[PDB]
Amino acid sequence: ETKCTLKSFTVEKGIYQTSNFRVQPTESIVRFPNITNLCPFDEVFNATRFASVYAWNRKRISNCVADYSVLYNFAPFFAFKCYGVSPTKLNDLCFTNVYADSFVIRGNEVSQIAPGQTGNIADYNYKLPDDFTGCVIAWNSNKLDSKVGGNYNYQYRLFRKSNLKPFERDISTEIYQAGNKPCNGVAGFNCYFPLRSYGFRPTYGVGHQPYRVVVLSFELLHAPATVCGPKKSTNLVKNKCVNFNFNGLTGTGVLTESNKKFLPFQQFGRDIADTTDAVRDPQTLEILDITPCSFGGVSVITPGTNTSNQVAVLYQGVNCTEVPVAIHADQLTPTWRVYSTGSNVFQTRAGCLIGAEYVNNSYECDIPIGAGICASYQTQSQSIIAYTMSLGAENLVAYSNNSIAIPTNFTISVTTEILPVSMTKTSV
Amino acid sequence: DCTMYICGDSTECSNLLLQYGSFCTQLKRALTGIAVEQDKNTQEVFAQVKQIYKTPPIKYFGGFNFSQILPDPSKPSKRSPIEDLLFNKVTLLICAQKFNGLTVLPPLLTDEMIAQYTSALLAGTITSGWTFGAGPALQIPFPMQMAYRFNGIGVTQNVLYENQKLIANQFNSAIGKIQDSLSSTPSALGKLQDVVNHNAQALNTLVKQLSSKFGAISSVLNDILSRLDPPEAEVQIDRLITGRLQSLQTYVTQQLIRAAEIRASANLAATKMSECVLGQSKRVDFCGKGYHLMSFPQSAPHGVVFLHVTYVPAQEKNFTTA
Amino acid sequence: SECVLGQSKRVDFCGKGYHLMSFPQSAPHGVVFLHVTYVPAQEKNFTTAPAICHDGKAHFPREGVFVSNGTHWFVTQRNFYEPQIITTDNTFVSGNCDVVIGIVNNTVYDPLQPELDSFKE
Amino acid sequence: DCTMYICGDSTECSNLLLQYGSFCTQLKRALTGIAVEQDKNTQEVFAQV
Ligand SMILES: *[C@@H]1O[C@H](CO)[C@@H](O[C@@H]2O[C@H](CO)[C@@H](O)[C@H](O)[C@H]2NC(C)=O)[C@H](O)[C@H]1NC(C)=O
Ligand SMILES: *[C@@H]1O[C@H](CO)[C@@H](O[C@@H]2O[C@H](CO)[C@@H](O)[C@H](O)[C@H]2NC(C)=O)[C@H](O)[C@H]1NC(C)=O
Ligand SMILES: *[C@@H]1O[C@H](CO)[C@@H](O[C@@H]2O[C@H](CO)[C@@H](O)[C@H](O)[C@H]2NC(C)=O)[C@H](O)[C@H]1NC(C)=O
Ligand SMILES: *[C@@H]1O[C@H](CO)[C@@H](O[C@@H]2O[C@H](CO)[C@@H](O)[C@H](O)[C@H]2NC(C)=O)[C@H](O)[C@H]1NC(C)=O
Ligand SMILES: *[C@@H]1O[C@H](CO)[C@@H](O[C@@H]2O[C@H](CO)[C@@H](O)[C@H](O)[C@H]2NC(C)=O)[C@H](O)[C@H]1NC(C)=O
Ligand SMILES: *[C@@H]1O[C@H](CO)[C@@H](O[C@@H]2O[C@H](CO)[C@@H](O)[C@H](O)[C@H]2NC(C)=O)[C@H](O)[C@H]1NC(C)=O
Ligand SMILES: *[C@@H]1O[C@H](CO)[C@@H](O)[C@H](O)[C@H]1NC(C)=O
Ligand SMILES: *[C@@H]1O[C@H](CO)[C@@H](O)[C@H](O)[C@H]1NC(C)=O
Ligand SMILES: *[C@@H]1O[C@H](CO)[C@@H](O)[C@H](O)[C@H]1NC(C)=O
Ligand SMILES: *[C@@H]1O[C@H](CO)[C@@H](O)[C@H](O)[C@H]1NC(C)=O
Ligand SMILES: *[C@@H]1O[C@H](CO)[C@@H](O)[C@H](O)[C@H]1NC(C)=O
Ligand SMILES: *[C@@H]1O[C@H](CO)[C@@H](O)[C@H](O)[C@H]1NC(C)=O
Repeated sequence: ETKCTLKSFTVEKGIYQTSNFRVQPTESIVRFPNITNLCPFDEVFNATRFASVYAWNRKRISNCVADYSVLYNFAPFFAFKCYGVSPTKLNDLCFTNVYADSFVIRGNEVSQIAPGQTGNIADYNYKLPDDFTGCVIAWNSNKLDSKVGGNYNYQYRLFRKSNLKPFERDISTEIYQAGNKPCNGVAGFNCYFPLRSYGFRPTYGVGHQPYRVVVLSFELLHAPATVCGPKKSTNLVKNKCVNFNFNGLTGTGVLTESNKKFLPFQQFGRDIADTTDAVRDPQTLEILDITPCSFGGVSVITPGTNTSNQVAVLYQGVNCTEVPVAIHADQLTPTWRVYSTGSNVFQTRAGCLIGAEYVNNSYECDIPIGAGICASYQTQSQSIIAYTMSLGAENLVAYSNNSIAIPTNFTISVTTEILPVSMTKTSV
Repeated sequence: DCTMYICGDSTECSNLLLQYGSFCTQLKRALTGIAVEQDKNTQEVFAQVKQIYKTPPIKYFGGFNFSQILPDPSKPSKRSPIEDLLFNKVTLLICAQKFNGLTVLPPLLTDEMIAQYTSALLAGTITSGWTFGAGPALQIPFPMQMAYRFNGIGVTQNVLYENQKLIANQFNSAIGKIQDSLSSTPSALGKLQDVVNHNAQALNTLVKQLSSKFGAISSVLNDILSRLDPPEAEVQIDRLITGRLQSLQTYVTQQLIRAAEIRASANLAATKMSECVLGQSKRVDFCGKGYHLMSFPQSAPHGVVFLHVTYVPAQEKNFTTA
Repeated sequence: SECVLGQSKRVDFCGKGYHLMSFPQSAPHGVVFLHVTYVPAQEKNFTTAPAICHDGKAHFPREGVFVSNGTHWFVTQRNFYEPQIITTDNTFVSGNCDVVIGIVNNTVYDPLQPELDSFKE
Repeated sequence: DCTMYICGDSTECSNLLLQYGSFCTQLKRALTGIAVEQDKNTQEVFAQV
């Protein structure tokens, strides 16, 4: 691994950093709320006569299973533009609540039901918010929304004072003041009737062919989930690194009971950096701390590959009563796990050291591990030994109030010193 | 760490990051270089003595009082009262948030291994003078060393021998006052606190910046991956990858500049320790204010403290000259 | 500028020990200094006293230090062993003989007195 | 200044910039540090008497 890291076939004496280790989770637990009954979306979808734009209906659905691949049979269409969610993934997500609605318009403005779309057909009739997330469906409804004599049940508004607020419906019918003449009379010049009606005939082609629009609009919030799909619940495990799913909140780690005084309305726990800390069980009323699985870094202390072939491993910043567990049956993030707990395991403030024997001795530091611990390759035939660094040779000076020491001979010596002065010039 | 920070242990995120190339290898190399440099910095300031010297059991220095600075064996750690005050004055949930890859490695030279160096330097500089800077240490009585030090600044040596008691009293009183001077004001140890605050604040702002959106759907990898299909999920997470890479690059650049700043102060401290401590300095206003006499080193969290002993004239009388 | 074109009094700047000389050499993208320095060696320890009292007047050394092998008293330089007889041009007088701690008795030889007493008679 | 440079006193530009996070806080901090340093520089060269 070190040879791969350095992109070379030869390495020199020193300590190198290679990669990280992480105890992968063993099993998974999935807990959902206990949803009862099925809400039929088919009868919700269709109406005997689709309401006009100036007065559109809406239904709010909750407390039922969320199956969404069944609607392909109860409504003909061509697009199924589910922008927010992948259609096949709806069987698992848990939602707060959902809205369903439908209304009939002309085909010239099918793309006008979208965030940021302006114009009289959307500004004064129906405009989406800029952060819409749903499954808009548009169908060319000529077989069921037209008559040879001209179907006249369809209505919209064209004149009004100012733009309407998002998802607001106005059903009043009052003569708009579109001139200097005071519009108090029933009708006349400069007094226009706000409600213009469509005229639909089979002679009309595309564009003017009437269309029907069906909208399912989700809304997601960190609130008690009431809608979720058909997924089976599972049981609970504790104190072991596992995958967990809670109400649609995927995660991985260890779960342990904690003395968190959550108030009844408070549900989640959070801390700095938007990291989830505690979760509330969808079935029982219990609060538990969540802690990420143990991880760390691995370093390789080796002498020169010229000299020998043995190495020693150092796991940084982990108590190595859990490293043998980290050496599991094809579970540890590093592929190699041969070392495991093959004796000569030493504990150090920096981390845990495998492959070297502690010696009650003191030399000069050669390969520095840290916290005053340094290793070397030597005999005791040849092995790796780790020891506490030695500052130097202890000395005692016979200080006294009437003593002096004077030299009687000298020595000339010559030393060397090297200093860089410049670097290679370049141009790009 | 490269991956564990940018990618929340995902699988497709790692493969998408491999496309960008070897950006994070330079980040992993620069931090290692900085760590090696900061381990080497403390090896020059302190490790300048050949051997660990020791003081004699009987402590009497011409009437001078060094009890405030010499190590006291009563404490578990051989640290002088001044060092004990300095350690308490500097103040070293926040660490639990560093589960995203951030780590702090321990220094190579532990604290008592530094206290032993400081004690050795004090013993050498109060027993043998400056002779142990160049060759083997040679014993010499302390008042004679003081006579040499006065002779070094143009004052004849009879001045000391006729005024031993007064100088001893002044030295003792000065040390006594300087012991309280640090504790009186709280802003004496400001640079060291600035160092620790800058490091902590940089780490905190990195961790907080981790949770931004950078114009994406959401700030959590798991939600976006389980929320959309891959062909749009990758488009959504590309912006997150770019933002986090930019944040890491900014962090490492700032750390490089700060390390370059610190190295100059380390070199200056090494020069002062070589010149002021192991000898007498003729440079003006270098080793304290006034004519320089002696110096004493002490250790503090991530730093060194010098006590400069200097000589200053006083009462003046004016005469006629030719 | 400092080590080569002169002598440096800074401690441990131009090499380890008392500085004598330097020589420069060139290397690819750098320079190499050869520092020639001075280091003491064999040590001998003696007894010392800060002052000498002859006639109630202290005698302090001019430049050096007092020393004694056990019987006589000599004055020698600090960095080398070279004893000399304590004459009147090695010492200077300052004060009386009661305000100093550690003073010891001895006789300071006066080169003028016997020379000008033998001739004048 | 953060906003006045990137955003020409607009309103939507400010809201779009808030989503990026706290990039310009460090820019406002570093320049202040430099200004304090350059004010302190002249206090050592001259103010020695
Ligand atoms: C490494 O883990 C072991 C096992 O938990 C620790 O040993 C126990 O540590 C707790 C507190 O950490 C003590 O209360 C127990 O008395 C310890 N038991 C034994 C048998 O030692 C050990 O302390 C951990 N390592 C470090 C450095 O804390
Ligand atoms: C000072 O030391 C030097 C060597 O360090 C001594 O020179 C040696 O003298 C002996 C006796 O003549 C020779 O055998 C050696 O070969 C000399 N060494 C060298 C390097 O030349 C010198 O004698 C010493 N000084 C005194 C006064 O003894
Ligand atoms: C020289 O020798 C020692 C050096 O420390 C000192 O003797 C001590 O003097 C103090 C106070 O004068 C006494 O309390 C100790 O009991 C002495 N130590 C002994 C007697 O072992 C002093 O500086 C000098 N001693 C004399 C006798 O002049
Ligand atoms: C050197 O200074 C120390 C510090 O003041 C002296 O120790 C003090 O002695 C007095 C009187 O016995 C006590 O009240 C203090 O509590 C002591 N302080 C400490 C820190 O122990 C010491 O006596 C002085 N040395 C001499 C020779 O006078
Ligand atoms: C201390 O130094 C004196 C210096 O005079 C030594 O005395 C001389 O010793 C030599 C050795 O035989 C004699 O030839 C001289 O005549 C002596 N000088 C005088 C004036 O009598 C003395 O021997 C030395 N003592 C020790 C222990 O080294
Ligand atoms: C030699 O030194 C001793 C003590 O260091 C001197 O002895 C004292 O000298 C004073 C003044 O002359 C007398 O009042 C004392 O009575 C002396 N005490 C003793 C025990 O002798 C002495 O004067 C010095 N000089 C000589 C020539 O001995
Ligand atoms: C669902 O089943 C659990 C399992 O015992 C039960 O406790 C709960 O009352 C049921 N109903 C709801 C709404 O959770
Ligand atoms: C239209 O809605 C009505 C309402 O009950 C329903 O009976 C009818 O089957 C629907 N027709 C469809 C979905 O084609
Ligand atoms: C390996 O070491 C031997 C002895 O130290 C040396 O002769 C040889 O050149 C080295 N090999 C390489 C490839 O450097
Ligand atoms: C080393 O020291 C430890 C504890 O101090 C002791 O248990 C062990 O026997 C010693 N071994 C040797 C070879 O000194
Ligand atoms: C000393 O200075 C003062 C003014 O500071 C002056 O009055 C006095 O005459 C001076 N001394 C002599 C001896 O001139
Ligand atoms: C010189 O020092 C030694 C111990 O290092 C001591 O035994 C000896 O007595 C000293 N010399 C003299 C003349 O006292």
